[PDB]
Amino acid sequence: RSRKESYSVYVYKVLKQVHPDTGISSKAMGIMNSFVNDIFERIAGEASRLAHYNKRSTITSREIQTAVRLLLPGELAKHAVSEGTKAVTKYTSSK
Amino acid sequence: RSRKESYSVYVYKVLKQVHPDTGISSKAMGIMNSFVNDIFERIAGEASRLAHYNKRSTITSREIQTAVRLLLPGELAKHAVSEGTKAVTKYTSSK
Amino acid sequence: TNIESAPSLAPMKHYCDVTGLPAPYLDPKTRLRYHNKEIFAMIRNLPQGMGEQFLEARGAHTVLK
Amino acid sequence: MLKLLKLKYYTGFPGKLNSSQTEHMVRDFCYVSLDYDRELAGYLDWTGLEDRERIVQYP
Amino acid sequence: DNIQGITKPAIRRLARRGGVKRISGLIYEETRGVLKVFLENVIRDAVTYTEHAKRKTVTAMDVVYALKRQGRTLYGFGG
Amino acid sequence: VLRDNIQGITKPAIRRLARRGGVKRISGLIYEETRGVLKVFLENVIRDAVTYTEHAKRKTVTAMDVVYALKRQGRTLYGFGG
Amino acid sequence: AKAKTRSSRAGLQFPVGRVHRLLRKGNYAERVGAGAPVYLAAVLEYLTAEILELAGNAARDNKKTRIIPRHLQLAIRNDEELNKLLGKVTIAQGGVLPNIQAVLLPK
Amino acid sequence: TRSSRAGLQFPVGRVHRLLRKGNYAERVGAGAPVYLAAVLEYLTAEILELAGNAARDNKKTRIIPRHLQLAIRNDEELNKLLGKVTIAQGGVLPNIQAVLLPKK
Amino acid sequence: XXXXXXXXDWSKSLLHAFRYGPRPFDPSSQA
Amino acid sequence: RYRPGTVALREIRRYQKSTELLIRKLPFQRLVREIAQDFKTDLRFQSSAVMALQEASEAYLVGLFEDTNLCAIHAKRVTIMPKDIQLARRIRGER
Amino acid sequence: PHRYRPGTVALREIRRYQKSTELLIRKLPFQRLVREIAQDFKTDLRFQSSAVMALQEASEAYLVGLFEDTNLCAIHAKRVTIMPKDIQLARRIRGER
DNA sequence: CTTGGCGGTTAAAACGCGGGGGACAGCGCGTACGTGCGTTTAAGCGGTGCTAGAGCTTGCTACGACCAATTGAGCGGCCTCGGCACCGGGATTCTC
DNA sequence: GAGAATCCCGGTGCCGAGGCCGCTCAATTGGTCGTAGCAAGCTCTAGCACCGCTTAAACGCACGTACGCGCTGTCCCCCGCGTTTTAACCGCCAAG
Repeated sequence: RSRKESYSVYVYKVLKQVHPDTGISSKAMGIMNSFVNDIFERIAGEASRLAHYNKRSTITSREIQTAVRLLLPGELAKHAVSEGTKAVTKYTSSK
Repeated sequence: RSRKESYSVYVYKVLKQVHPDTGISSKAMGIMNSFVNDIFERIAGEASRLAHYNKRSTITSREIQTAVRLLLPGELAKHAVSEGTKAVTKYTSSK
Repeated sequence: TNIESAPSLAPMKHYCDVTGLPAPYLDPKTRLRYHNKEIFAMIRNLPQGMGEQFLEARGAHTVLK
Repeated sequence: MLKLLKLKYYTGFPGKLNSSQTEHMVRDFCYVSLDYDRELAGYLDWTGLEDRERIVQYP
Repeated sequence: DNIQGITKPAIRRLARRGGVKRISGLIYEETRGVLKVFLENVIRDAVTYTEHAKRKTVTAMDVVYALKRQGRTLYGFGG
Repeated sequence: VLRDNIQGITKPAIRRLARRGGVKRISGLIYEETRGVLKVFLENVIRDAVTYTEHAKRKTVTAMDVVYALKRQGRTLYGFGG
Repeated sequence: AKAKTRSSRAGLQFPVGRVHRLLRKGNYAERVGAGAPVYLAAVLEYLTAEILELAGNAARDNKKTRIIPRHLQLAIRNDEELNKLLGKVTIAQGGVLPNIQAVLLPK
Repeated sequence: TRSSRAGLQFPVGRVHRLLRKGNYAERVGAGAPVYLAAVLEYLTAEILELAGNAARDNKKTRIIPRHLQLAIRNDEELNKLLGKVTIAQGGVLPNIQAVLLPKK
Repeated sequence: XXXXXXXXDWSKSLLHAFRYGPRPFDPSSQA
Repeated sequence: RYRPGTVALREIRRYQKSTELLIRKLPFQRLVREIAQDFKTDLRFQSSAVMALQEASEAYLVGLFEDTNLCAIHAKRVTIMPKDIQLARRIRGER
Repeated sequence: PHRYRPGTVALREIRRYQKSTELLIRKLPFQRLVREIAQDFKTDLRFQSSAVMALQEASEAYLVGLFEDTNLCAIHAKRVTIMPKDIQLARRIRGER
């Protein structure tokens, strides 16, 4: 059958978290999926270029953070770095 | 020192091929180098995305050719493609 | 040997870490003890890269790895 | 003391902040207060700050 | 001669969505030309992607890639 | 921290830029506007440049940082590297 | 040995392991750190939330309980930062912002 | 060398090494660096040719960046290729609008 | 406020007293 | 009869609220195939591909019409003329 | 005496500065400006000379590219003098604000 | 290799003023485009048979990473020199 | 026809372009082998063709008024230029 992966269930969970009583259309679902894919490619690309610029062969959380600081503008970037730091800290603690 | 390399000598050779009695300054040489590097990264990048889009893990001369067809506009592409197909032929005539 | 240092278990009086005045409440965004609204203003408009240095001076910075 | 003078003067202080000069500041400008929580909270009041404050030049 | 398929009131409607009150007569032919060039480039790149994939059917992903490489990313069709 | 410096971009300099741009007559309110635009531009570039410098844990902004900033901003610059 | 997901340990919803796999097999670097997938997943999940929130607001405004592309477009084109983020992005079936110039208004 | 076997001046080996690193793909084709170096050599040849002619018009023998700018901007294809590219010490092409010419 | 005052800064904030003291601000002098 | 300008504004308000495609489907398809028949013989098109092409096309045209309208208003006129389109394209860096 | 008609020596300035290739903005105050702007991101920065030169090249290129579109926006409105609204329109169509 | 700082220069930046070319508000001849109704083209509809060809699977096999031996291509570095910036008398060509 | 102000031409001081050389490390030569890629084979989704039909929509056209466009007088604001004020530029040794 060749299963094709997607970010559907995840953006659905997020939707239920922020708006428990709202729905989502299939078109908008695909749009959100393409959105997350695009940003993923952007941040990962910029992180890759960052690693290559400093003669490093490993993309750590630092490269990701700098990439987010370069891509996302202003307060969006601030909250992004905030959530990222919280997540990586909570992951570091809870083994 | 670390032996910082470039495309200096090659640009100089091609320059003396197309124009025997014509020189080049340092700044212009650096600009030509930056040009070569830029086109390299662009073609190789587009070729990488090409290979990735078709679930193929190899950048052959085909991906490079398609990348040139996508990047270089008009005749610049045509001629380039020819100059490629020529080179890769001669390489297969002495290997 | 060299393991005779002992920690504590007691309520600590938490002071400010921008100034030295006694401060009763912290923040969600930057987690800084602060005295009043002037120090809150200077906390919420400080340039980036220093809101972590205050926790570095107090300790438990937890820099990335 | 070096860390708190680095974070107090926040916008950039034009001067070399060595560790040893902060040590000589601590040697002659610090004293353990007797009752700390009362001395501290009314320390930065305007009335009488001119005699609590200790000031240091630079060349 | 399918460029005349894009009719005058269609271009008018597009101008309305663009926020245009009054439209000149020489606008329509210009619009047909611009659309023709745009489609030329995009479809050229798309067919290039198609031929690289050794396919005789240009897919939607080919269009998405073509638009993405021209600096006009399109959401809602994959990628 | 010095004083102003936005006025360092003097009037005849902006006039020169307009001359190279092919401008015959310049308004009076052009200069301040140009100073603003240049300020925003330089801010956007230097921000990313300093970001690249910080990620490399360096205290000196190199030319390559500027080149990378310009390239990722969409204005590739030849004659410095990259 | 009672396995648990890396997303649960990081307190996120977006798949950390999947992101890690994509980074590894995405030709980005030879090696990838352990903080990179959780950080990236966190940023993606945050951005997702910020759009879905405003989209839910725009959906509520049109008396509809299902977010459609139009609501996404209205959400992005009003948020200046989100708009700058998706400036070269065309949202399908999203239309445009209702904006009429003052000169075209009736006398 | 592979450059000599392909009749190219640009280094096939160096291009192959650069394609090996940089994280473009897992494995790299054997004819790929030849083709790529060939394209680079062609483009280099064209620009250096046009800039050589531009240097000839300015009664110079050493090509300055100005000549490179003149060569690139006088070619619609090369200009399109380098649309978002700024050439250092290149200046602008001489262009004065018709309505700016003196009248009355 | 001028009409009210006719009809009728740094000295308020504590951060100037914390960094600089009860004297007025630094005019960016040498000493 | 309304005064000449009211119906126009009503149409602007009408189509700025809608999101469905404006150009007819079949003529656009015929145009797509006519333009495509000069690159590859006997081309087959996915429906989603044509729909994507039309979405991007109409989006591009509307975006251009906004800038064109701005050029028209900048010259103290309420009528878009070819000069405005050419200026917009010129500043955008397409002409 | 010796006067010149307004718009003659300006046109000669256009032809002269379009022929030249040297930088136009004064080096030292521009460098001071750059160092002034950079102090809001990282304290006590050091700069390579090539970095400042790169910033100046990019800035002058950006501005001289913007002044062309501005001039076109001025001519489009049946004028010969550039105005703030022309810069605003240029940067608007350019996609900056 | 970036930064500080003499002090010494002088071209460049500021200030000011006469005034002439241009932005800009007002007006009017005129035509190109809007609005509305009748005629007419064909998009949209769906019905569905035909089958191209995308998609997947298994098998065979030729491609390229990979370790190793090893030599010259290419980078750092030194030096004579000629393109070219500089320089000043005078040809001469736009301008008013 | 006066008056600068570009261009032209012969002369000269200067430094960066170009060629040589020591030599390091990366490109080449050569063989195993896991395996990605070619490729024939095969299921079936999906694209293509099309018969007639209600009708929305494109098209055609007449009437007319808001509007593009040329013309124009007047306030005014940059332009040009001499003088005056100011700091960019330069040499350059030196701390770090």
